[PDB]
Amino acid sequence: VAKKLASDYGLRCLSVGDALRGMLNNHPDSELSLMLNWHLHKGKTVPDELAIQALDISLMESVCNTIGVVIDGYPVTPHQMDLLEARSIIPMVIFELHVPSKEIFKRLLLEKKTEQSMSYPLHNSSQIIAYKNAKYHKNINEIRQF
Amino acid sequence: EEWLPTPITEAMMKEGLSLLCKIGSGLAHAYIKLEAKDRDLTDISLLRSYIHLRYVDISENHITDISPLNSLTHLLWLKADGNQLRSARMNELPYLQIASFSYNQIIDTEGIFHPRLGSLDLKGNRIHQVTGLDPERLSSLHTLELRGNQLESTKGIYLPKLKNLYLAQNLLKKVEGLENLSNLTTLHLRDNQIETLNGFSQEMKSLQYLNLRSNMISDLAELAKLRDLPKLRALVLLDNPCADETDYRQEALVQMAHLERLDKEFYEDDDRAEAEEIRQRLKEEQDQD
Repeated sequence: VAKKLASDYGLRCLSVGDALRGMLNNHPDSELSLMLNWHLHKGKTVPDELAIQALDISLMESVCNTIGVVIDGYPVTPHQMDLLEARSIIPMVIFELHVPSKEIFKRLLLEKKTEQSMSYPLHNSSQIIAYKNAKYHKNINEIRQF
Repeated sequence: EEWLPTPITEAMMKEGLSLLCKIGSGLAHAYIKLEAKDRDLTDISLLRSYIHLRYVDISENHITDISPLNSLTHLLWLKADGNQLRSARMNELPYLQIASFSYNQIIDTEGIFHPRLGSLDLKGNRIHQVTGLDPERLSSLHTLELRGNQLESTKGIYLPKLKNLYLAQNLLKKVEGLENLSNLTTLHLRDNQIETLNGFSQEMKSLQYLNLRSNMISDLAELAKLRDLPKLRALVLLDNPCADETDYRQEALVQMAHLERLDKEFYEDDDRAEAEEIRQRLKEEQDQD
C-alpha cells in the first residue's frame, strides 16, 4: 500500500533503514554516519535517536517537505512514539491493518511462489514472521491507545 | 601448521559489515554480510557481537572452530571453504538456509541435522562416509555436493528431503542403495568407476537424469533395468566400455525413447523414429515369450 501511494501521486514513504542507507552515501563520515558505524561495530542496532534524527533530516527532502510523506509500521515501540512526539514528528492521520493469521500465511505461501520468482537466498521463516507479528500486536495496542 | 594467531578487530568489521537490514525482531537495523574470506583468520570471538547477519564468506582461512556461531543461527548462509574444520558439529540450525565447507578438513556427516538448510557443498573434503543422516530433522536439505570426496558406504544417506546428490569423481569403489528416496531427482557418477547396479530402481521415481561418465559400464543389459524409472530422461555413458558397443547410444535410444540426452549430446530425434522400428523389432523378439 505504501508503494502504491508513493507511485500514484509521487508521494514518499519511508522506512528507517531508507534514511540511514541514504546517509551512508550522502556522507559516509557525517556525524550521524560516524555514530551509526560506531554503534554497529558495538552491535548497537539503531539507538533510536539516530533514526529520529535521520527521519527529521528526511523531512528536509524537498518532495516530502513540500508535498507528502507516509511512514510504514513505525514507531515499533511506544518509547519511539514518545521520542517522536518529543521532537513532534507527528502524523496528521494513522491507519491500521487488521488481518487474520490465515490470510497472512496464504500471502506468505504466494511469497513462497515468489521465492521461485526470486533466486538469491532470502529470509522466509514463517515462524519468525509470526513472532514479529505477535509483538507488533503487543506494541501497536498501546501505541494506538495513546 | 605455521600460522600467526589471527583473531579480528573493529577495523575488519568496518570494512566487511555491509547491507543494512532490519533485525530478527523487526525493530532495529543491522548489517547483514561479512566478507573476511582469506585473511589467515583463526578466531571469531569479535563476530559474536554481530549475531544478526544473514550472510558470511570466510572461506580460505585458518579458522579451526566457529562454535560461537551456534549462538547465532539467524544466519541464512555461510561459506567457509578451505578452512580447517573437521565436521558440521554445530547445533541443528533453524535458519542456515545454505552453507558450504568444501576443501575443508572435514571427514564425515556429524551434526548435519539442520531443519532449515536446503543446499550444502563439500567437494574436495576428506569425507569418507555417512555418520548419521536424519531422514526428517534435515527437514529442508534438498541438495548436497560432494565431488571428489573420499567416500565409502552410501547407504544411510536416507534423506527424502534431498533432491540431487553429486558424488562425481568420488572414490567410491562401489555405490549403493537409493530406492526409498523418491524425491531423488539427479545423481552424477560423472568420472566414476562402477560396472553394475547397486540397489537402484524406479522407486527413486523423481530421478530424471544420471551421469556415469568413465564408469566401467559395458553390458547394455543394464538398459533393461533402470528403464523402469517413470521419469528418467537422460544418461551419460561417455568413455565407458559400452561406448565400444556397436549400438550403445542407439540401443539406449531403443531402450528408452524419452532418453532425450546422452554423453553431453541431445539425441537425434529422427533416430527416435528409427528406434521406434527397432523397438518393434525388439517386441517381435520379446513377444515370442
